[PDB]
Amino acid sequence: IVEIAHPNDEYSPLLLQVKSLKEDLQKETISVDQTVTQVFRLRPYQDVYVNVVDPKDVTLDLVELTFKDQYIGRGDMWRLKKSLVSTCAYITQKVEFAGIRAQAGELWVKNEKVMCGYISEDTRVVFRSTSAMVYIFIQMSCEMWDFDIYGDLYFEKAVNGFLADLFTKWKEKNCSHEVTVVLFSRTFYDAKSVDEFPEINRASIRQDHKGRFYEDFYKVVVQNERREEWTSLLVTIKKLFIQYPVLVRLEQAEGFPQGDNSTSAQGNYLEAINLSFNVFDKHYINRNFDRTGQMSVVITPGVGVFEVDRLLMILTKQRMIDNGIGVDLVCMGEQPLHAVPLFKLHNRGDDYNIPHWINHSFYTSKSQLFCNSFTPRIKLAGTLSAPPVVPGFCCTVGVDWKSLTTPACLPLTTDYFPDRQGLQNDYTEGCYDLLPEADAQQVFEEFICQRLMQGYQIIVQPKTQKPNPAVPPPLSSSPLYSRGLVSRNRPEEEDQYWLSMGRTFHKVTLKDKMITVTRYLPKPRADEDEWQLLDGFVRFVEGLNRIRMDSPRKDGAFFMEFVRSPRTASLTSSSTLTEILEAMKHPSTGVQLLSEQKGLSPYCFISAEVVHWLVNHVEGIQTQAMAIDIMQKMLEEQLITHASGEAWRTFIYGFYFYKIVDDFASFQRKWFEVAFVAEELVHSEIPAFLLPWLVPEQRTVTLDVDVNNRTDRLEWCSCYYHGNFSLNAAFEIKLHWMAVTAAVLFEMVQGWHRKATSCGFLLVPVLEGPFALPSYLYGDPLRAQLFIPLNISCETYWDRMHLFQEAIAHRFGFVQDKYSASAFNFPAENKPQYIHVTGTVFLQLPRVGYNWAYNTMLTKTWRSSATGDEKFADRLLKDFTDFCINRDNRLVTFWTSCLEK
Amino acid sequence: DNTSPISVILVSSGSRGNKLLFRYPFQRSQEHPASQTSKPRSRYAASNTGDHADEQDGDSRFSDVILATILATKSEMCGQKFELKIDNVRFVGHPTLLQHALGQIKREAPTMILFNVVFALRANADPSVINCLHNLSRRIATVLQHEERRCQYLTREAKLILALQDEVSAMADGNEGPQSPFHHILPKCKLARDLKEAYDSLCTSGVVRLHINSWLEVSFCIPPEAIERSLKAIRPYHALLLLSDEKSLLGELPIDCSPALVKNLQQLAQDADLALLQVFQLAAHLVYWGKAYMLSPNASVCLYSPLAEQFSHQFPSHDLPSVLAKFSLPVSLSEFRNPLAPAVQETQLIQMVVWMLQRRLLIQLHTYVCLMASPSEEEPRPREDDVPFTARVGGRSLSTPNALSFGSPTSSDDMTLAELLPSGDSPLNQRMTENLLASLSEHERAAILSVPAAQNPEDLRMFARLLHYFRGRHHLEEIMYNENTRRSQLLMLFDKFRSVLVVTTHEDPVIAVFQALLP
Amino acid sequence: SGCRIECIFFSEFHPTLGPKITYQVPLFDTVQVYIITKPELQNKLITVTAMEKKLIGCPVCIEHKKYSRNALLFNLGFVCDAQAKTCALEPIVKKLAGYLTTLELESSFVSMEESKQKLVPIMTILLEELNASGRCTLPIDESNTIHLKVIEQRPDPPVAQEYDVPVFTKDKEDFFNSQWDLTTQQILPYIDGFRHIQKISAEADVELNLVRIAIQNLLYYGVVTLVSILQYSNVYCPTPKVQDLVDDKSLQEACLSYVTKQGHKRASLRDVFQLYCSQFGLMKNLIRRLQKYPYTGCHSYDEICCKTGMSYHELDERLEN
Repeated sequence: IVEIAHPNDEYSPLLLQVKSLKEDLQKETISVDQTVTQVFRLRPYQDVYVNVVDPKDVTLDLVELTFKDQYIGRGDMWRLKKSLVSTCAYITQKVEFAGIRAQAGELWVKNEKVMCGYISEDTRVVFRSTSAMVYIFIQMSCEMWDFDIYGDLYFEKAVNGFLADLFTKWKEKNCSHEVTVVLFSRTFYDAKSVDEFPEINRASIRQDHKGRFYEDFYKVVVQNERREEWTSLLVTIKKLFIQYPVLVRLEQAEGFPQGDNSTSAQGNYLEAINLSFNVFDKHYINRNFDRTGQMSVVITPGVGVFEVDRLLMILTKQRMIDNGIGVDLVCMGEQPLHAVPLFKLHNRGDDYNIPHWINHSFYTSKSQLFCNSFTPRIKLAGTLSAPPVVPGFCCTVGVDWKSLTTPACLPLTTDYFPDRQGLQNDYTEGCYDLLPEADAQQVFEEFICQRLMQGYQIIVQPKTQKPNPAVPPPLSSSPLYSRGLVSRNRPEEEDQYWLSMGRTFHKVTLKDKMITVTRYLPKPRADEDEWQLLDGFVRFVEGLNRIRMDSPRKDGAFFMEFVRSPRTASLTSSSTLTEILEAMKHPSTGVQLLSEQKGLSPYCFISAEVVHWLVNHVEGIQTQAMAIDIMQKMLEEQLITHASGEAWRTFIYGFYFYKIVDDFASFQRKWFEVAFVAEELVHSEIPAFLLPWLVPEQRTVTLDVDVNNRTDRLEWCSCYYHGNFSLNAAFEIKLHWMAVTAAVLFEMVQGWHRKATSCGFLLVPVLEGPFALPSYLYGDPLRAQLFIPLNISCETYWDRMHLFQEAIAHRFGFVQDKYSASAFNFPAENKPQYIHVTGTVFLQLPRVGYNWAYNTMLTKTWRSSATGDEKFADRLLKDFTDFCINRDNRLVTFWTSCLEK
Repeated sequence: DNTSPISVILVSSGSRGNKLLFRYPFQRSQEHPASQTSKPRSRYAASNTGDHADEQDGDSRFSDVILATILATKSEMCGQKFELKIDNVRFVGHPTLLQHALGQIKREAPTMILFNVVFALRANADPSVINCLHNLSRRIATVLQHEERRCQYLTREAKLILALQDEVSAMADGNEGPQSPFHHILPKCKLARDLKEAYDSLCTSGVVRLHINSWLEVSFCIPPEAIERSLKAIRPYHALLLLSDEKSLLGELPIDCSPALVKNLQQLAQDADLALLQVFQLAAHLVYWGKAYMLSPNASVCLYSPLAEQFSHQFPSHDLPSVLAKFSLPVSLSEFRNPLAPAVQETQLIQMVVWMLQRRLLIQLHTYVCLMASPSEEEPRPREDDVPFTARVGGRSLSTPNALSFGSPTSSDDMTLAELLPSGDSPLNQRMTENLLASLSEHERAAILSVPAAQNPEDLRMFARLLHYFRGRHHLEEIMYNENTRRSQLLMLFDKFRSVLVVTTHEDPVIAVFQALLP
Repeated sequence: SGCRIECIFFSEFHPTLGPKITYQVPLFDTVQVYIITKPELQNKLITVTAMEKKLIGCPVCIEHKKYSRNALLFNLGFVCDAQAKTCALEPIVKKLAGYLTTLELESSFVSMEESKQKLVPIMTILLEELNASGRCTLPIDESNTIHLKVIEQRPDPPVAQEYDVPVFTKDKEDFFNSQWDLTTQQILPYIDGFRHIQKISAEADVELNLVRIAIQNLLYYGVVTLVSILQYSNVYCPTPKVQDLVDDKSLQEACLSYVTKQGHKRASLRDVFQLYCSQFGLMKNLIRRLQKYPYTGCHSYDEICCKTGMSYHELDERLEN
């Protein structure tokens, strides 16, 4: 509680710390040893008789910090603040709470930036990531091909200058991001020709007679990948800019074309921000373990003027108030003399509109000559009406680099007033008394009952991305399409919304909604923790608060004996019907039976080990009948109605009890991930890059996920594990949660992988995008669906050709890269989908061939001599195209090695 | 800005063998700053036998510029050197040498050098400024046989650059006869903006170099009746002293020039005014008109043929001196040249005849300003009373905006507020009285020479501001300021508006003004 | 034309087989030129433009350096004649330096002589096409289409006041209506309306410093300022004429042939000159309107332009008053 500071005379810095209750000075210390190697060197002993004790009723109103290579939630930020209420703050401090980490920075007090200070309970906090997800779009208009001030082209100005500067600043500040780079434009008169029907929209003014047919072209470069040492993307973008206008012009409709519209003639800007929102809204479907922040940079060579319909503008407003992602910049220079982010209402004196939700910035190159004109020129051969565009003070706006190199997470605790009385109509409260019962999950009933997570009131998403036609210009996604009509229907009218909940012991919360601002009210576990967690998963979605030689862990034992089942793969007088004496005197020798003790399981012995023993001593396939003879008296499980247990390679996890538990519906924003288990062989993985060149379905386990002794909460995840046999097929675990801390589940999966590699076989998280378009519950607007035709060139034959498709599949198995039938878990399993071994490649098997796509969920770890190295995936692509199209003699030898038998 | 941030000298390969910087630290002829001190080779340096500088200020890169121009300066051939390097720097240096093997086409030791004195600016000079710096460095580097380390003449010109923005002129300005303007317009670029060599080569008509300078001398090593007829009215004998001081001796001029230099007080006041800020007037004719006693037929000829071809034969072909000969030939010469100056020069009784016949026949008059004589020269047409006077360019202090009674903005009779005979255009003594009333004696000429900064306000209006700011219609406003001179409320009603120079207005204050005027 | 070029050259401080080597496209810069400019072409100050004088004119030069193993340092040069303007070539040279620099940094281009030999018709095409139309759109590699354009660089503008009257010298219909800035589209229907606090609050509805800097950029391209047309004289009238009162004075002062006080004699002295060298328009109250309020073809261009093609009259009233 006592507070020390310690510079000397004449110094420039000031250093202050705290410890407990100096009043008589006799017992003290330097509190930190390595604050020497943090800040400033002198010898760290107890006594210099320099150090002044201070009252310090002087605060620090805004503090900041950054994260690196880590995922959290803002509820964890809330408990960071709650353990961070009354403590010190020096610059460049690494700090840890509850297993998770932080690195301090950017702490201001009212005019000045203060290096060392103290924070208690009334400051404010800003959390930023240098481990975020950035989507940068590049608009291309009729003015990218134009010269400008100082003598340059807008393309190399924009790309070369801005992207080179931003990538050098990223390399300096040493961040990490998941980038998408989308090049885009529009064309006009793409009217009518077959196979190119589904791609045409119609620009339409409601009185002045202009309606024409247009289309927007996309092309992605590098899709979703983190990698060090960027800026080769600049070279690829230069090459694509050279080959770009023929890639626009000599395609779909060779009538009269007109590509690359102006920004003020027409424009697909706000639609591209809308699809960035229609990617980020379904961020909860394949959650990352290391990435938090979200950032949408749109580069235009335009001016700041766009014209757009009012409907999707209002739609993007009501979607952008949810989460703040969008940032615009203009690589034109020449900031013009009006309110520069603006929109002409392309409606259905012209009607003017300004956005306030968008951070504009303007580029300028490195050359210094004075009278930079604010005008173009071209020679020809031959009932409010209160805003105009001018009267605002649009003087000088820079780049705002700090809002570009460190993306900030959402505001937590902001300012608005309550809804006291009067006109406010709808009210709902919920009181929740639980019971002494421990034979955890009961919080989910009030969780589903209170809001249903914006349940019947909705957030409005009428953007139906139904079609995507693509072209075989290069391997990534090149769709060129129409984005579907806005299925707009307007929600609630003339009504507010207010809720309240209560535990009549001590806890009340109040909840206003057109935006979700909360008013908490405070007065075997303690009820304030449950209250805080209830506030936490009210926050999770949208949360604005108001201000003034074994180891018997459950899954691991079954996992390690499941490892043991292929680790060894690659008596008295017999036939006597008694068999009782062996049935309890297995342990005479060193027979592995866990017959000592565990909770919920006093007498431990699993039947696969029994099959090991009496295939070492009795025969093999007569085993099940005598096992029924054993099972007619003794038991391991609860109640049978089955075979004699289950004989070989069959899967039972923990939680013996389920009979004599509540569920998660699919429309309340479930966090879920998918992991797969695959079999590897490394002695072919080295020639893969080396010189050789060419009974229900689910079962649900609510696991308490901790290796610690916390005594803080309860924290569980619902695994849905699918498997039955796994000879050499894949083995999947669905991971669902809407619950407590993320990074502990991450380190549990980290322990699962690190136990999977050595002593066993391999585990990889898989993106749950199956080969599926947008306008789905799953799906992405950036998945290429890479078709590969199976050329041939020679009853019930369709099953037969499906079989020989499987035969060439597992033969491509046999060469370097084996296969597994991913018989996924939501029912009826439409088409056969195959995961390849330990790599990033997926196939489905439906005119001519079959389709192919990637995994992006590898992320430079999950690594042995097997995985990673994207050029390996490119090698498998070229290898299957060479093995696929009847090349020189390879399918010839395939026909001979098939028809030999 | 016509400045010069850097003047500099350097060393790499001076043409000598001893007593200099080659082997010891830097040391040269009659100077020893040895053991690598703060390196005096650049401009900002207080100089004695011992000298110290500062090395701090160039707004940009510094020592790469220095240690690159050490060899970027030097060459083998001689002449000019202009070097526009990057975005905002131009180097201007035109050096030479003098090395000779005892042929002589003083000296103490063979202290010979490929010397590199050079001074610069940044990218936005003027062409005559460029050529003046050219001939300036040329007169700097003539021979310089004051063979020392003396850089104080370099600093003398450096302080001449930073202190002064318009360098050389005269207090003694002279005349204009009949030929001196186009006589001036023949060379127009010879040496150093110099009326001294101008008058000398005009008068004595022989190119002699009693070497004329700014302040410091450098080295390579008749009573006329036309002129005194043009200067019996104004100032002859200082010019005769100048004739003596450029035909006899040199090096003693400005200490001999400036010591030698109702009605009479206003006369010397207005002549000091014309010596500073006042302009002249003249007139001429034209014989040109073309459409579909001697009125019509010659004009018809002029419509079909230029006159000097046809009609110039008939005046000697029929032997006719008369009024019609005076119609022919001096009208022809004045149309050839077009001031009224030949019409007052070439006179026997032609003085009262040229304007008489000019208003008689229908050749068109025009009145205008003196023929091309810029204020980069001395004067036109020495002073007589037969001619009018105005002023055009000179900046001036304020009369109306800061609430004064004798209001004088800029309108017709521009400062709009034998008994004063000679000039029909009164704004001369309008401007002079509006400077100061003519009863003050020292303050009169002191204000004539202290309208630089003009009693310390400075200009913000030239009468368009009034109608610009408020609802002032022009004839309504002359209804005001032809009688605003008599009570403070009549000026105060439109000049009270500092209560809307608290501004907060952003459109116009006119509504509060016309409300708050009257009672 | 903006500027006149005649020769382009390449040079390099190459290792010991040849110390200072050159390629040339033609003037013929001989032994003397390269001796007299050879110290210029090696410096630690790099990526910087420098131009020097010489007998034939001015060479312009820029350098850069790479491949520190057996160090690489070379130089583009661009030589013209001096006694003209010759100051619109400099970012083009710096941009070509950037082109060659990025080409070497991502292709490893000039590590062999054959690339430098391929680089010679590039010089021929550029040396012709700069003089052709001052623009070059030439694909030299699969990753570089060089784009070049010459800017005339119209010189520095004056300061615009707000008591001023502007006149667009050219006509309005010579431009796309769709191609201006929007403030200029909000003012350009009203430009020939005379004074400025009238025009802003009468049709522009804009801010004062905004329209002042916008019209200053217009003066930087194509408009000329002058002073207002408040009727000073009245007795200028009684010589007969054809329609030379409202338009004539704006035109004549845009042709800059008066003093500012047009007074009550200047106009008639010029009027009789134009007359022989060839009811009411409400002659009182154009000035009560001076605040914000909530032949048969028009002849002010014909005879003055038919003069203005010549210069004797431009002498005769460019020494005007």
